[PDB]
Amino acid sequence: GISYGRKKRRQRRRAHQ
RNA sequence: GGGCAGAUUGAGCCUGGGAGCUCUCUGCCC
Repeated sequence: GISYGRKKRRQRRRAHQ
């Protein structure tokens, strides 16, 4: 902990199909 | 598609200072 240079995770994201 | 939670003892980026961003996997919810 006590650090930076990251964000909250995701479920899924966009794609071509 | 999106949110919330878990993997940075998963990958990448910019920056002096992220309540930061891109990218992937899993669970729950819409």
